[PDB]
Amino acid sequence: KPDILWAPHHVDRFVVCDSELSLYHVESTVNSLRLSEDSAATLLSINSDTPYMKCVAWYLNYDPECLLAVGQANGRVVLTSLGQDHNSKFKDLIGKEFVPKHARQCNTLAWNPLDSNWLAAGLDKHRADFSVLIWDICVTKPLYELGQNDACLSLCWLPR
Amino acid sequence: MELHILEHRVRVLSVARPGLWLYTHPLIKLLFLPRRSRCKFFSLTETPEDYTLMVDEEGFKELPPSEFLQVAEATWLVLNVSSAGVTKIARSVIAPLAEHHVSVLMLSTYQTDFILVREQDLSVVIHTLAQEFDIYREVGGEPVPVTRDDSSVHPIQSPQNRFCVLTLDPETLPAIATTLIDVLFYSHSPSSITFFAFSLIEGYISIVMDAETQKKFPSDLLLTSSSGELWRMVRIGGQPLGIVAQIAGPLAAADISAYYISTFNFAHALVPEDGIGSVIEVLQRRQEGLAS
Amino acid sequence: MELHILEHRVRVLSVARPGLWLYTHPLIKLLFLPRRSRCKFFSLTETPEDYTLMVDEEGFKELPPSEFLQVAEATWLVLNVSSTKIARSVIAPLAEHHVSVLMLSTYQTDFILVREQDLSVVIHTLAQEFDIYREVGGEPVPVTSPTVHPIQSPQNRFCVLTLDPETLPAIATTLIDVLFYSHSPSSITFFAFSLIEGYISIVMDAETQKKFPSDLLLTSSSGELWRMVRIGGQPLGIVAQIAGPLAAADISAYYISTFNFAHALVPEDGIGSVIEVLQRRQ
Repeated sequence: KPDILWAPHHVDRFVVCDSELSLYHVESTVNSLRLSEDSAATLLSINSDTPYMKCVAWYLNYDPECLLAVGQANGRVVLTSLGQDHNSKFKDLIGKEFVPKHARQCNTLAWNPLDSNWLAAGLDKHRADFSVLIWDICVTKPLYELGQNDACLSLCWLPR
Repeated sequence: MELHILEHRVRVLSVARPGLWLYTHPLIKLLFLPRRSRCKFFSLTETPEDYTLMVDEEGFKELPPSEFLQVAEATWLVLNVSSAGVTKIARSVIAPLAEHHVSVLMLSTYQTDFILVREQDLSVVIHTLAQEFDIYREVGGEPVPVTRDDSSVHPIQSPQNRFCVLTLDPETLPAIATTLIDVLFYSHSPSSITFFAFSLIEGYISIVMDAETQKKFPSDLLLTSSSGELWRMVRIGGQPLGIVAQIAGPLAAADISAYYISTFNFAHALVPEDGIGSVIEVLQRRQEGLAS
Repeated sequence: MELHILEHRVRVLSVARPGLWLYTHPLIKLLFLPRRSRCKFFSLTETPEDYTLMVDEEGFKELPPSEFLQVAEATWLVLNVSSTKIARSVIAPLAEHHVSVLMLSTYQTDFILVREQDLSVVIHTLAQEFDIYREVGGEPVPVTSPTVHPIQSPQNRFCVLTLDPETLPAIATTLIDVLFYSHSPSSITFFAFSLIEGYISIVMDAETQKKFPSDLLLTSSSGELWRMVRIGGQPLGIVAQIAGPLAAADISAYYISTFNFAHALVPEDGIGSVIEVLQRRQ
């Protein structure tokens, strides 16, 4: 089912996640789609190059433009970026994909809010595979990895 | 380190080769049409000799009794073990149960590894490995612990083709059903053998098909390991019904991730294709002396 | 106006509703997999009395003739008119010389199925108003009872359809459900399937339609549905009774014949006259 997302430091930019990814801007033309009797929505970009998606998440470092992590039903995670996406001090992050050493559905993804270079992925069950993997954005090898012959259904980071 | 006795009270039966077409109405229901049947345990595999059908009691009623189908003697139960590789499970289960001989079939899967015992053995089994990992039978969201309060051959036929073990997305099976149905029972008119295995277990799919038969299906819609590593099998024979014990125990003394499958007559096995000169010769040396 | 005599020799069979699980093997083969079977003419219709199987000689070879099957002794022949002028030009002249005609419409063309031995008498009559041909080996060489079955009127709705033969599998499972699983003074079961020379025409009711995807299936662009008229009968001059005294009003018609009955659809707005058509007694 489609969800919604607010960009971590943006004040008026939300992203609609559906069969196709969409980015909107809350238009404040009250004195000058329709949101309410004080604002409407404007579109700035769109992308549908990730068919059969499962879950989405937002990057938070400060501004590699606007990164977005999506998880396919095969088990791979692909980082995608919408917007201007020009003049970035770190612009090679786009396009990578972390393949597990098997094929299973991906349930949840999350970021550690202390250092922005840790991404956590959960996958369905298998006979001889690590269920949870912690990657490193800066691929054939996860940094750490936990679990064996079990399934992860939800993740979160303790901010302590 | 825990053992769970589940409640899917399975029932085995053998479908003869010529007259499958009687049992075509029910099977299509079970495989691709979930919401029309209550049964939640189904796994079938095909061999040149015959057809083997695993199903629980709910699905049993649908199958009509013909003269093409001998069924079973006893209502097999199901066990499962969890935290531990395939070698660990085999060494700690299959041979200790062989120490005093109540035989057992093992059905594997891309998700777990099931064990199917017989009803009369539920005292002897719990009496044997009660000196081991945690044991608690599951009834409900939380299992109900079981307390022990008081209780006192032939050579290897080795087909030389390549297999591929792979899963499927349940929200995708309709897009494949037609191509899959043609394989199962429509296109059925020494160095190679034929093998198909289907298994729907509590919402998970594991199937085993030859590499040649794999080319028919689409590419990105399947689900397989990420390097393309096939397998190769070692078929053993037997009487018209254990066989798996003397296929597992001798090759239990290693670090090889065996993948077992069982039928009525045959009792299979699988190994990673990269190295076979180990498996081939180990059982040959473990045949001499052991035999006589 | 030309009049061709196509090649297929057709057999008509009718299987009972209770024991259809025996015959599910050949039917899926004939329907869904083209390359497996060698056929060009196959039509199946669902009625509460029984099922109806119209197949060819090749298709007939794939039937295990158990004691749930009935078969007529004769072998029909297919015709066409390909050059509202059907009932008053072919069917109406037919009854005079005491022949029998079954009819099987279709989304793409129409069809007539004369009998097997009545081959000399059929081209005897119609020849006056139309030159006759005969498709021989791909090249058409041009050479030369008084029992009024009372009327029913199902309250249902209906919709004609077509779908391209590429994207049949995407529907396959759902349709497999409908014909064999989801079946166990109105609301009558009706489903008709036609696979003719590589064309697919099917008739289904509105409620059932809300299951398939609303894009793939192809039909009219205003959703004009059809009502129905149904007449009973003994045989196997029966399709004529509803056809003859209907032509007088000169309205549209979608005849679908069956083993023992005779059906004929009519567009939605306009039943209030076609019902009245036979309300002039006979």
